[PDB]
Amino acid sequence: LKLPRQKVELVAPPFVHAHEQATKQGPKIVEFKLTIEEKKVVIDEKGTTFQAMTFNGSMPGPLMVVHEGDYVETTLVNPATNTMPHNIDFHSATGALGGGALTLINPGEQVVLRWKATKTGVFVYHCAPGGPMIPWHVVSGMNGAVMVLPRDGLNDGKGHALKYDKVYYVGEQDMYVPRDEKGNFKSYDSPGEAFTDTEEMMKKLIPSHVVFNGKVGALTGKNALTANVGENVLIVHSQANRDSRPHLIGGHGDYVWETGKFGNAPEVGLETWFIRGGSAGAAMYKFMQPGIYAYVTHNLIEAADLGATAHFKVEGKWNDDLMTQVKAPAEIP
Amino acid sequence: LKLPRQKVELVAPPFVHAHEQATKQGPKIVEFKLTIEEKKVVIDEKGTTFQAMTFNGSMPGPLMVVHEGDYVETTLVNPATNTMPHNIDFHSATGALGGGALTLINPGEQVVLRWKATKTGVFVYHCAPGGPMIPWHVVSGMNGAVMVLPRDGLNDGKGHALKYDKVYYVGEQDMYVPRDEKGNFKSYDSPGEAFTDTEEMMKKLIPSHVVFNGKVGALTGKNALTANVGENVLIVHSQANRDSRPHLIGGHGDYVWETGKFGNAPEVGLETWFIRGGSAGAAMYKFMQPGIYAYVTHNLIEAADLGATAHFKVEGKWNDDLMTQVKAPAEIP
Amino acid sequence: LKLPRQKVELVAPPFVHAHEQATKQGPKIVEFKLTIEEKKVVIDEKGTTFQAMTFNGSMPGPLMVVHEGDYVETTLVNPATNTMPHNIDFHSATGALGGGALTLINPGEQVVLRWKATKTGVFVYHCAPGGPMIPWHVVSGMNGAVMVLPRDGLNDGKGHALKYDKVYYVGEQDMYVPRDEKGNFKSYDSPGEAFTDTEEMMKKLIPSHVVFNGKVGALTGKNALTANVGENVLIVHSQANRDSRPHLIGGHGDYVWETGKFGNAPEVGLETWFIRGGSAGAAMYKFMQPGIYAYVTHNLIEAADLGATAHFKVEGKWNDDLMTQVKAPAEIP
Ligand SMILES: OC[C@H]1O[C@](O)(CO)[C@@H](O)[C@@H]1O
Ligand SMILES: OC[C@H]1O[C@](O)(CO)[C@@H](O)[C@@H]1O
Ligand SMILES: OC[C@H]1O[C@](O)(CO)[C@@H](O)[C@@H]1O
Ligand SMILES: [Cu+2]
Ligand SMILES: [Cu+2]
Ligand SMILES: [Cu+2]
Ligand SMILES: [Cu+2]
Ligand SMILES: [Cu+2]
Ligand SMILES: [Cu+2]
Repeated sequence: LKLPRQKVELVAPPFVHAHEQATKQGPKIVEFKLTIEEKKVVIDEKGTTFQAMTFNGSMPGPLMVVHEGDYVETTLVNPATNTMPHNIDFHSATGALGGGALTLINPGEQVVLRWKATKTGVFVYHCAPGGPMIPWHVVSGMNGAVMVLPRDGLNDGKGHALKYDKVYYVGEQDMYVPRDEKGNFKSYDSPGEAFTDTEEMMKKLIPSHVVFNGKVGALTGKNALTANVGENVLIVHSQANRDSRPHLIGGHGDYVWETGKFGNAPEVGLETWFIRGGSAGAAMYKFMQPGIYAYVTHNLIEAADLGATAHFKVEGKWNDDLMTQVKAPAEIP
Repeated sequence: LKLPRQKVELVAPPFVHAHEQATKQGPKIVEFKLTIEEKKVVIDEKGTTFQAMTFNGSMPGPLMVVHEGDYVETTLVNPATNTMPHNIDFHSATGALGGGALTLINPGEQVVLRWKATKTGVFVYHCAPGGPMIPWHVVSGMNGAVMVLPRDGLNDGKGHALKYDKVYYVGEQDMYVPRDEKGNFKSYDSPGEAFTDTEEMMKKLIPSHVVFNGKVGALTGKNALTANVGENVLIVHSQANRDSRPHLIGGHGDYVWETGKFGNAPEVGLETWFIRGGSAGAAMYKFMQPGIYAYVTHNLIEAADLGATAHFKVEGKWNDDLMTQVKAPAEIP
Repeated sequence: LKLPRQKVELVAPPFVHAHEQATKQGPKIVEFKLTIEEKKVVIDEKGTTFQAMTFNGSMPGPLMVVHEGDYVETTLVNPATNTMPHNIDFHSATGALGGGALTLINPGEQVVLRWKATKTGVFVYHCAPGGPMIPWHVVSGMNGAVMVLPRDGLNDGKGHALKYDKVYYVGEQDMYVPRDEKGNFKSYDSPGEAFTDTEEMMKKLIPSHVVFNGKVGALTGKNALTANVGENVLIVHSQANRDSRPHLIGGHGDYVWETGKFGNAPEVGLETWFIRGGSAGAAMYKFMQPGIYAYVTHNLIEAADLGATAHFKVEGKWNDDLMTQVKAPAEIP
């Protein structure tokens, strides 16, 4: 394959490596490296720990961005410091179980897979070693997403360009942390040691935690997402194992691809959209009002109580036409 | 804001206050009042009780209907006879967490919020005080919906008007009533007293009851929904916290906006549609056959066993072309 | 009704009786017979048993295929060897609870129902005797699907014919098998004897098993689905009670009707789609690569651990342009 090669420096979520939307480039081989890391992490503000398994150290794995007709060449590395075999499956790719059947690597090995980006949209990628290990590796954190843009950029299905000013990637993770008899979350010395209890819980289908970017509160405070009034923000949302229903509290989805695929026109003016487990979707919104927004899954129990809330802090001028407090709280006459 | 003012007399669900579909009116300030009521109610035919919190005394809160570009001015009242702070968040509105950040009122207070109806469709509204109180107030009943109609009324996305002969609002409520050791549902003296047990159950994500209009069997018997053969009925369905899959048993969704937003064309000829938790959707059907219909969520366990069944009683002439019993039950030859 | 009559020989899933896509035939009365069978079956590779209730002996019931405007005349037979009353409800039909209100038959009886196929798409049919029996009969296996094709065959919504080379019907079944105190699955002597424990479990909303074609591994091994590179395969997927999220691992949904209704254009290029509980949907894919594929629900816990995995074995030539292993696993430099 005699095409130009381009390296990408991946960046940790929720940020997204620099890329063009519309491009004059033709097909290239776009080179990415993912290095697997198994590690024990803290997942909530109480100090609960979790045996995570990750691409590039993060949950989710980083967003990869290419254009239709590019070839995506990934070097997947499984250092000898890990304990388990791993692989990678791209929902964007055609053949060999998405790549999984060509990428199984033991600790100490690496592999190089190339796939042609023939389908546009946002797509999940995840580890899938085989059998019961498939769900376990995924719900341990081994999932991310790839975006395959049209070469002319995004459009509204009516002939008009949609151009985003910035993009964020929100990866949602269902986590299954068992409890002891008295009701405290358990801690484990290794992923292998966590497996039996964790699988028992998994099969009951109810997560203990549902988080964005790997942790309760990850996308809040210093790490809130940001925008200004007038900016059009693309929010890519993935969930590799379990459904979600994103909602921007105080905003909308102006243009939404909930099934995540750019060969389809977006829907307009949504309140809440739906990410099928095993997929990525995307929503664009032009901010109109300053202040704090919450970005949630709109099962509010999961949002407020299990971890699945992000914030935006938005700068700009308040628009009293759109909303105003006519009378502040006062005693009832 | 120098626009005409129009008061609306809200009516309890499943009915909907009188309104125009297509209108020659221009933008107005449309005035609504919602008075919060915390109250213990009965939710099933066994006499199980429930610590409800409501807008205007009902579950769901009443449907508000306006047109695109109207300004919706709501007086939210929290009488001193209530125990908790409350607010209101409109998914139809832009800014301040949908209004929640401008409407927090203690018992004995009221507040007046105005928002411009810039997005068409059906939308959830709900209380959202902050933090863990958000899901608790919602699943205690503090949710309803608003419909923002195009000024030209509804259309099919192909240039033709859809006009409904009547509209009903079905609000679905997931309820979390704990049980005692021997397995009976518990009763509580106050919402505050119900909170700890109720939150514990909430986080396990499985409701004890899933009801329409606040109670098992609410929309049956004397209170069945009604229609005649030839009538086009709009059914607005909301679920502020948890997914649902509406289905009209013996009918269809002729025109369905499952994501609920009129800037999108409806889908046609559905059997079952999907209401994302945190949203409202809408379906229109022209009745063709008389008799009883059931309107359900098509998780039939929730429909038949947890409470989520309504009936329609339809008058008119049976159509043997559409369906006929060729041979009544008989012994097998 | 003076139309020609045509008998169909039904075939067991996942196969589909022979039919035309586009046809020059006009409306006919298409005759089907379904014979109910209650039977104890094995549902997993451990030998767990299950009190099934079936149409024609299979889970799912067989796929019925007709064209728009046909009249579907079904003889439903409930032999005296069964223990319970049964009926049939077609989501494709108009009136009488889909037919259920006209087809209730005791053991030893049969009934003949005709309905006009006025809505195109794939649709669930299921038993629905009344009250709590409704979910129980459905989740015991009493559900299948019917496909109502346009007379001109399928199209892409842009004026082009879609023609499938073969069709498979994947019926997904949520099953609720209780466990004893020590944690083993229970066995029962009759459906009636299984009812109390099974209903208790049902109302908690978590299945023990989620299977395709009635059993873990049913659509694997000798019974894997098959295709060749270049073949366009239609996959009809139904779920009468509970949501699913189909995904073809290593492939896509080239054209997908997730809500299942052919009056709507398909979506294109999906990774994962969504079958609402109480519905059928359909996806077409043209295979591009040989080898094994897994067809799953993409809650991977349900796929890998609860039973919901099928395989395709695909013959043909590997396409190194679409995907290639650039470097096989090797030691990290
Ligand atoms: O935005 C994508 C959509 O836009 C169009 O190109 C033009 O309407 C469609 O063919 C496609 O589905
Ligand atoms: O019904 C709403 C839909 O109808 C149209 O106005 C005409 O096709 C579209 O632009 C819109 O999405
Ligand atoms: O494929 C079905 C779709 O195709 C059309 O006939 C042509 O665009 C539409 O009217 C219909 O919704
Ligand atoms: Cu792995
Ligand atoms: Cu996958
Ligand atoms: Cu409240
Ligand atoms: Cu909300
Ligand atoms: Cu039955
Ligand atoms: Cu049904």
